[PDB]
Amino acid sequence: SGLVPRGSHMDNRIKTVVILGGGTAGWMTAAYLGKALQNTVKIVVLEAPTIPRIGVGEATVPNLQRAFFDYLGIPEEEWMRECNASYKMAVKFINWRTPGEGSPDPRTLDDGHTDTFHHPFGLLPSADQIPLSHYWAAKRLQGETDENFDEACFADTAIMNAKKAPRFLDMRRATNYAWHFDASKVAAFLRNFAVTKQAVEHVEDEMTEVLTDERGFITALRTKSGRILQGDLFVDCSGFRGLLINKAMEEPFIDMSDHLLCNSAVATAVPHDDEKNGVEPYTSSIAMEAGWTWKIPMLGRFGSGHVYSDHFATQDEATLAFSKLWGLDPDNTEFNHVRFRVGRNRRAWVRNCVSVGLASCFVEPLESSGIYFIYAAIHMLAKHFPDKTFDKVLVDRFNREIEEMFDDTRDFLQAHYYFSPRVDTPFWRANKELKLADSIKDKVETYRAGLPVNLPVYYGNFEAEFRNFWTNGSYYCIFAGLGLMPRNPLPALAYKPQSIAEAELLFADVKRKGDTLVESLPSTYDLLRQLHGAS
Amino acid sequence: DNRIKTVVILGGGTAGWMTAAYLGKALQNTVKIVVLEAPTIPRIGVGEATVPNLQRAFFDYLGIPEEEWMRECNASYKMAVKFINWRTPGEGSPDPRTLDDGHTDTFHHPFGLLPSADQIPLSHYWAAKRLQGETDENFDEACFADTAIMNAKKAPRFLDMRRATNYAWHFDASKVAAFLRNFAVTKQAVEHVEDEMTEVLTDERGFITALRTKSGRILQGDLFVDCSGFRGLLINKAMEEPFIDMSDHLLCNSAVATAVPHDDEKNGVEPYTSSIAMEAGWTWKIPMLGRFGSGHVYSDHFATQDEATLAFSKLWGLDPDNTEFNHVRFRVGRNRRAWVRNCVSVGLASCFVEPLESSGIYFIYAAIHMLAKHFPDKTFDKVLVDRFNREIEEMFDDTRDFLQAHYYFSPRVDTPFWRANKELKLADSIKDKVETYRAGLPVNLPVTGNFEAEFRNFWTNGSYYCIFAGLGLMPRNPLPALAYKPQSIAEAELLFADVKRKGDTLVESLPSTYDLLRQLHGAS
Ligand SMILES: Cc1cc2nc3c(=O)[nH]c(=O)nc-3n(C[C@H](O)[C@H](O)[C@H](O)COP(=O)(O)OP(=O)(O)OC[C@H]3O[C@@H](n4cnc5c(N)ncnc54)[C@H](O)[C@@H]3O)c2cc1C
Ligand SMILES: Nc1ncnc2c1ncn2[C@@H]1O[C@H](COP(=O)(O)O)[C@@H](O)[C@H]1O
Repeated sequence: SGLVPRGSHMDNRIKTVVILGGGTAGWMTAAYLGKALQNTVKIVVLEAPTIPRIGVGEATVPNLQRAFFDYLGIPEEEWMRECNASYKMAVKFINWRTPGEGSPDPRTLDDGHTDTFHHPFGLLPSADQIPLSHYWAAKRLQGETDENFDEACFADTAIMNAKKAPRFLDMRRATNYAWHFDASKVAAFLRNFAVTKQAVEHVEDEMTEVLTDERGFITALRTKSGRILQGDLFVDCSGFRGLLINKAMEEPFIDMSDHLLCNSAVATAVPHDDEKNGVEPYTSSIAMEAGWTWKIPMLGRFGSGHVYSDHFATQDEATLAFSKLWGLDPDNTEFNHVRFRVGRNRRAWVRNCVSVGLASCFVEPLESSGIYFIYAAIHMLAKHFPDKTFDKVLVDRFNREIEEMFDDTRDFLQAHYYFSPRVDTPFWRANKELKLADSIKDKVETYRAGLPVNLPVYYGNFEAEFRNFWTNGSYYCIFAGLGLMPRNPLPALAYKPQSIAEAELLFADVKRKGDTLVESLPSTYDLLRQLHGAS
Repeated sequence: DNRIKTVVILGGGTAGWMTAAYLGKALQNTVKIVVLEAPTIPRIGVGEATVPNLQRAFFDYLGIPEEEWMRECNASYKMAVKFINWRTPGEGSPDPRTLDDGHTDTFHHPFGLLPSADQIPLSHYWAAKRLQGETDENFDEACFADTAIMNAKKAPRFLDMRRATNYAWHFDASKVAAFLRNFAVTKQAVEHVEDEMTEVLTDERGFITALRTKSGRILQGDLFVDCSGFRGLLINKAMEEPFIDMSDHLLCNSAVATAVPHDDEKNGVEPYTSSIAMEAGWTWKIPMLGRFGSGHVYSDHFATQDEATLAFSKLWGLDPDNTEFNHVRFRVGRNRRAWVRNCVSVGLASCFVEPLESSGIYFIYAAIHMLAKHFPDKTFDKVLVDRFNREIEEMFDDTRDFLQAHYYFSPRVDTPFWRANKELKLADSIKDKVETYRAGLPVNLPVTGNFEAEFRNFWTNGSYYCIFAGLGLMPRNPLPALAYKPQSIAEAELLFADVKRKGDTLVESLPSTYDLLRQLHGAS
């Protein structure tokens, strides 16, 4: 019945981790595992210079510093300075409610206001344990305000309208934000960090064969040059082709193109006159006839790309509309054309093969969840990091975290499409026939009764976030943005005169703060120039 | 105006007056609240224990400072449940038996937060050493300063009333009910009707419209809260909502209880609830100034009332016939639905488990919190009702499963009761958590209001380690990540030394619980 200590070592650890791929997923994995495993494991990154990375992935969500760069011990300003980073206070939705061609300029709604709505990262304040969203919704439904949700509930909206920064020049925080950054530069930065600070071995070669033992565990990757890179654990960061998880380990990908329709992008970088126009401290999502277009500003240039369904537009149609949007020469612009899959691996980790980044789960880039899926998956791999016994429970629990995180974001993205009121194109009409997951259906039913959807709540904190990342405030942004309202106000508010009065002060606070900050904050342009030392 | 105009609460006691006080506060004089409570004078001296969120989730909403309510119900401090003789055979004793290693058969379930190193809780660094042969120390002693404090009977606050540790409360239930009744009536304009309900009036849609009283008064209402206790006069009897008997999860179904005068001068006051294993259940000890509440919780399938009574008496050396005993037969389980139509059940009327981890009051204020969140209008939106019910089910089943683990993993085989616990099917949720635990992974890492979210997964990693590791269930192997983390292991060694030192530092400088209570209660 007594505890029996396990033998005097006998070392049963993983000795070598091989990472296939040198995109952001590859080098993020290499940097983080390098930090996590304290020089007890050899880490090798195998990447083919000859096979281009996806060349996109430039907007983020606000937990990137807390969940990833903080673990590496890299302060915010330091990495920002190496990847021409900028500030993202929101995704701003343009022309999602009105029909017609793609235009960067908002059309006019029937109410006279521009067809824009923001999804900011600011926390919503509460009165009497009820978020400001609900007091707004009550007023809107009771015919007591005409005001838009984003305008009433976040000072951030005013700040973004004026293109001011989320920090003062003394670098005091004015609001919550996430980042824009140059994806190529981030990767190079993390590669240099991994190689020079975390002892990672960088092999520049192309995998041509995955070698397995009799039990079907990977033992090595054979390369075109004739190398055999032996390893105990393999991380598939090969991108969409999923060379280890899908091809060698034969793990099915779960196609969820019945949930979300976009599957293609045409992308480019657009030089930009920041002196003239300033810099928008937000990502724009510009609705198109057969999808949408991102705009991701940084100093000197904006990343842009038209995400579309190739069932509803050809590459040429897409490229034409994308080119017209910015006045690009279609014969003279350098376009990156990509096909993406939508869904997840049945299991993200099988045998000794862990998928991370585009080789694992993906939804379209509309709320910038790709990089988030990488560092969340990496965090979870470190937490469930195996030895050579590969305990099936570690594997299972990792897989369950990936599933939950994926499902949580998929729900949120489904909300963007299924409640669009556009019916002008086959694409917008097909988004009203989506296969809706039970869990988003349940959330909509909760929202429609006037109740909060996932009220908000430190590593225990940020990691729990992965299972329920998109909170009440974000759901209000998108539902209320698109025009979906509760059937009626939250009934409890009808009994709470004092609480309603309290929220009136919160509403007045949003106005006052917005006004103060628009006056006092620097332009995004001026703050970037200070930060990056271009002045 | 489709709002609720009148809420009628059937029953007083803690459930009724907690509901009245909180809804009084929540509804801002926009609703008439009535409590219908049978005179039933003879309220005794019933010790009850709680969990740490009582102040933040309940009294803070009412605007009542901790010390104010404590001074009105002879409250004391609970830093843990201490489990005595849960691992060794024989008759009850207040004194712990010796395990084979020479340690007392004691283990604590404190409310302290476990520190972490490198995003890994201390529990896991302890488990690794324990499994690897490198420490003989018990989890509670290694990982909580609180254990040293409780062993010395020191208080969770300094005399200046600054905090040393997390804690919950002991209190006299009758007195808290009186305090709350006075608050509800005098400050929140609740009406106290002292009468017996004789009839529940319902319409053809099965909605309650009024309660008729013995005096002849008809109490019309729009929403009815059933705080009538185990009889569930509204939810079960009038609405015919079925009760789900969960005696296939937990065997205890009865209690015999008394209040025991205590010599605080001689013995000090323990800042914890004791859970003292018996042949056919367990006995609680809930100290307050001058007396401890005590109750033998038992299965009447394994002991008769008389047998339990005698064993209870023997435990404390009481004269059976010269002792005032309260006997109760419990209902263990929950309603199929807590809220049906315009009837919301709260307290024993809704759900119940034995007080092994002090769940009773928690289920009340969680339900109240959720009713005010989901508070309806006269349309009774079925979504509001459904979401309430979901919260209740999940909160209840979660606690029921935590409790089942206390019994399922006891190594005792000495009596039919202790063998019978291991013949029950282990709940699915605990099967899952045990599997997670046995791989060396954390179980429900803590998140720190959405102290609201606390209700859905209330018991966190520290609490599962306390019960599993306390009873002798260990992980199969250390967390594998630890073998790759020499620097983190070194960091955790500093944390273990930190715990030992807090223990010594605090034990030296804290007041006795007795001395702190005498100051708090203004004894002279
Ligand atoms: C259009 C689009 C827009 C997106 N926008 C965003 C956004 O705004 N925000 C966000 O957070 N995420 C976004 N994402 C997701 C994001 O791009 C990715 O998560 C991120 O770039 C990581 O990609 P990856 O490293 O998994 O794959 P890739 O960049 O495809 O890299 C794969 C690597 O595998 C290597 N490889 C392949 N085969 C071999 C072989 N045989 N031998 C050796 N090496 C090999 C390749 O050479 C390459 O180095 C977007 C995705 C798409 C498609
Ligand atoms: N028929 C009744 N009329 C009024 N109050 C009642 C009735 N039955 C029980 N109660 C009350 O419900 C509360 C809880 O009851 P119990 O838990 O059975 O002591 C007490 O305040 C009882 O007096």
